[PDB]
Amino acid sequence: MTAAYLPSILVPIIGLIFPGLVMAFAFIYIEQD
Amino acid sequence: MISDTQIFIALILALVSLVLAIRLGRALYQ
Amino acid sequence: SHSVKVYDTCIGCTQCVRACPCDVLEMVSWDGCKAGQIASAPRTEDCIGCKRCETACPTDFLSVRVYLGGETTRSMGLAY
Amino acid sequence: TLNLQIPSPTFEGSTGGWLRAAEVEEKYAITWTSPKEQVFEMPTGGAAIMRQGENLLYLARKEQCLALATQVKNSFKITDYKVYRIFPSGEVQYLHPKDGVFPEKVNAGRVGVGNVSHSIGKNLNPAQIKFTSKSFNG
Amino acid sequence: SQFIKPYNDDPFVGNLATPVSTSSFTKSLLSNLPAYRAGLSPLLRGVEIGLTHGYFLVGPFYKLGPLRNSDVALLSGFFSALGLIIILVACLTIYGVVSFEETEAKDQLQTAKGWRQFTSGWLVGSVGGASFAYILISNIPFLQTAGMSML
Amino acid sequence: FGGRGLGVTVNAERWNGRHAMFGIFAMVMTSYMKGHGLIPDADKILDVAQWGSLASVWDGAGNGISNERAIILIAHVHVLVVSVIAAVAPFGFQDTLVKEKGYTPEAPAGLIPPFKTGLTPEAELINGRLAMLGIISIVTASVFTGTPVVDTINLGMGKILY
Ligand code: CLA
Ligand code: CLA
Ligand code: CLA
Ligand code: CLA
Ligand SMILES: CC1=CCCC(C)(C)[C@H]1/C=C/C(C)=C/C=C/C(C)=C/C=C/C=C(C)/C=C/C=C(C)/C=C/C1=C(C)CCCC1(C)C
Ligand SMILES: CC1=CCCC(C)(C)[C@H]1/C=C/C(C)=C/C=C/C(C)=C/C=C/C=C(C)/C=C/C=C(C)/C=C/C1=C(C)CCCC1(C)C
Ligand SMILES: CC1=CCCC(C)(C)[C@H]1/C=C/C(C)=C/C=C/C(C)=C/C=C/C=C(C)/C=C/C=C(C)/C=C/C1=C(C)CCCC1(C)C
Ligand code: SF4
Ligand code: SF4
Repeated sequence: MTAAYLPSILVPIIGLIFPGLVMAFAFIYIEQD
Repeated sequence: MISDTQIFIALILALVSLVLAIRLGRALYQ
Repeated sequence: SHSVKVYDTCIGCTQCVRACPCDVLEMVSWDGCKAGQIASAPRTEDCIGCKRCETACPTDFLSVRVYLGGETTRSMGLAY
Repeated sequence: TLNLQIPSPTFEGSTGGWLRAAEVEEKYAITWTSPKEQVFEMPTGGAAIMRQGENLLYLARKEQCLALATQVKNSFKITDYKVYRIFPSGEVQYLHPKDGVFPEKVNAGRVGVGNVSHSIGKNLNPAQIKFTSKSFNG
Repeated sequence: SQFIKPYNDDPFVGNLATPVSTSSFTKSLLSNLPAYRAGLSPLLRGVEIGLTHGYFLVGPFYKLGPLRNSDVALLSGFFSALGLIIILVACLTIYGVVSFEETEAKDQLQTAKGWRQFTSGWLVGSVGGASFAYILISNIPFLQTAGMSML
Repeated sequence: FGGRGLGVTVNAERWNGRHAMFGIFAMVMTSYMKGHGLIPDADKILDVAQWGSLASVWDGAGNGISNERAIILIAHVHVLVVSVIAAVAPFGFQDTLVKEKGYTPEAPAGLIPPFKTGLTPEAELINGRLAMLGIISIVTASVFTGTPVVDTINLGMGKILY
């Protein structure tokens, strides 16, 4: 696989960092007055 | 086969599409 | 808060007011029926929406009507 | 007015009582007078014994107070009960009976709220009142 | 001789005064916990709570993780505990952001500045306790085998 | 967002400039050590039987992350832990990452801040903008030629590193 480092870089990012920030910012948005 | 530069070009186009999608979402949100 | 309406088919039997657990309805003077009284809803901010008044109403299709709307602490029956 | 110094019925306590929203959002009070000391069922679960004379009780919801009022009305023939709303700021709002006369009895000065001058089958269809702030009643 | 009484001499509040809830031992233990102990800044409450919880967080990750049968089991367990600590710190941060309005008061836990201090203390204590647990298990063979080294 | 110092603010530009100066330093020092062979077992392939399935990269030979890449990533993990602790628990004197809602924004420096030499915020901002522009230029020179970034840095510095 050409650029085989990209799955190992992006899958942890997309699966843990993206949903964590999305849930945190959505929580902040929906709970703020 | 596909090279690293081609994947980088696709990533740049996807980032441009991300900026355009963010702009469309902001326009729809008024 | 829920919206409670009383239509002029009311016969003034006072059953809906007696069935109300939250003291939302009361009987006021009127000339449209033989009983001389009609139901009214001045206190719909305390209405939980239980529709016991609608169950109590004896007129063919109901004279008192509850329309569920925006939910508040009182209307949700929350003791917390 | 609500006399805060009215003694309470003798209760051993329960887990069903009022939560933090009673001291933070709003609380309800019910007073009544009994001719004798007698056991009643609490609307929150459990038995309490009310004293002879005046009784003051605190609840979280208006419906709990009115359920207790209905219970003492149909089981002890007590109709002099009064229900108030109390805020954390200390303002007391009298609730029931609002004009002193029970709502099932007609009293002068009451005005009709929410009365519609036609039958329910004469309400409008939504298509007249779409994109318009006209009510469905007419 | 009744052992169960109404809470705070209020029979109509939703609580009961019990030996489990309101005895002298329970009151002393609760009043001596860092979350309730008087004379503490929120930062030091955070430091003590974080030290305790971050110290005990190392153990399950080291002993039961997917790398537990490898030579880097303790390093992986400490790193996983640190990631859990960072996640919980983010939880504290968003809780403090959404729960409190910006006030001058900063000596109570339920204020914005006080909760930010508590979160900072909890992070620093959690890292310190996790590192201390890592040091102790790294340097004591008794902790590496959880007591089978005596047999 | 914008009321806390995030987005297009002078604080965020200053923070990214600081991180970009550190990035220029880290790339130069990485190039120096990688040319000089100071990475032990730089071509060693990490084994799944020791480090787990996270070491899998799925390339054509070895199917494991190299030890050198792991060392570079762990060196970055150290300063990420430092970053997290400084972001949540800063020093009392230190400049903070996120600012309070009622904060006073630093004035934009325009084309160029006043020429205050030394350990002044103006010099910090000037080299921070310079380092961000240099990172942009190094990335563009690396991807338009096929030269590796360490080799591009060594060529632009005239083979001083190695
Ligand atoms: C909707 C289309 C789609 C889907 C379902 C996937 C699915 C996947 N991609 Mg992929 N990808 C796509 C489009 C897509 N791709 C496009 C267009 C590109 C070119 C830029 C790539 C480039 C790409 C790379 C380089 C890598 C993946 C990888 C992966 C895998 C892990 C997820 C990840 O890290 O994402 C990462 C994906 C991106 C960073 C690109 C964003 C994807 C597109 C542009 C956005 C589409 C969003 C959608 C339309 C709207 C959703 C709204 C809502 C439901 C959230 C997964 C199988 C990884 C892999 O191989 O793991 C095995 C990996 O390394 N993708
Ligand atoms: C697509 C998303 C995704 C990804 C990429 C992973 C990835 C992983 N999981 Mg997993 N998991 C997921 C979804 C995901 N999981 C879900 C949805 C569940 C619920 C069913 C689980 C439940 C689960 C369990 C129960 C376990 C894993 C474990 C693991 C690790 C494999 C073992 C190993 O070698 O790590 C070794 C471990 C490490 C190197 C520690 C990594 C610590 C990270 C890098 C710290 C980062 C913290 C945080 C993200 C920082 C940002 C905060 C921000 C989001 C707010 C690996 C990192 C195992 C593990 O080892 O975890 C301890 C494990 O026990 N996962
Ligand atoms: C509840 C059911 C259950 C249990 C007990 C386990 C147990 C385990 N799983 Mg598993 N798992 C489960 C469900 C469960 N799994 C499910 C539903 C999924 C998704 C399908 C997974 C997916 C999964 C993956 C992918 C992996 C595991 C792994 C593990 C191991 C380590 C997990 C770890 O690091 O924990 C960390 C635990 C803690 C940080 C804390 C534990 C809780 C503490 C002990 C509670 C203490 C309470 C205390 C008594 C209160 C006292 C208060 C006061 C009085 C002082 C362990 C054997 C990993 C492994 O190696 O497999 C064997 C791994 O890689 N699990
Ligand atoms: C162009 C280089 C440069 C300059 C001029 C400054 C200048 C400054 N930084 Mg800074 N900084 C830099 C790079 C630089 N930094 C880098 C690369 C980082 C990331 C590691 C940081 C991280 C950083 C933080 C986290 C903080 C500062 C802060 C400050 C300010 C207070 C002084 C201080 O504590 O120094 C701190 C300096 C460093 C941490 C490293 C810089 C070391 C320099 C480059 C050494 C140069 C000495 C050299 C021989 C020239 C001597 C000149 C002679 C006249 C004395 C000051 C305006 C503080 C601030 O703004 O508070 C309000 C603060 O909290 N800096
Ligand atoms: C669902 C709904 C939500 C709201 C909006 C909506 C429109 C109504 C709709 C959204 C819809 C759809 C349209 C959303 C789908 C959206 C987009 C397409 C998501 C794509 C993301 C691409 C990632 C971030 C980037 C890779 C680029 C990185 C930064 C590059 C590196 C680069 C490479 C290596 C080469 C070197 C240079 C650099 C720059 C370094
Ligand atoms: C057992 C008993 C029987 C049954 C009943 C029971 C009551 C439930 C039970 C009790 C049970 C449970 C509740 C046991 C209670 C348990 C807890 C988990 C004990 C935690 C101890 C933490 C100590 C060691 C460390 C502080 C770290 C030191 C200071 C730091 C050094 C660090 C500092 C920052 C400075 C820098 C250096 C470094 C290394 C980074
Ligand atoms: C943190 C670390 C700890 C301790 C040690 C330490 C050393 C003190 C410190 C490291 C620190 C920091 C201070 C080190 C970081 C330092 C400095 C800021 C490095 C700046 C590099 C900028 C160069 C590459 C580029 C210029 C761009 C060129 C291509 C072009 C411009 C042209 C092109 C065609 C494009 C158009 C514009 C024009 C102008 C026409
Ligand atoms: S729905 Fe229930 S609370 Fe509302 S008016 Fe009818 S009986 Fe009373
Ligand atoms: S129950 Fe029906 S008919 Fe009787 S008073 Fe109420 S609205 Fe009128």
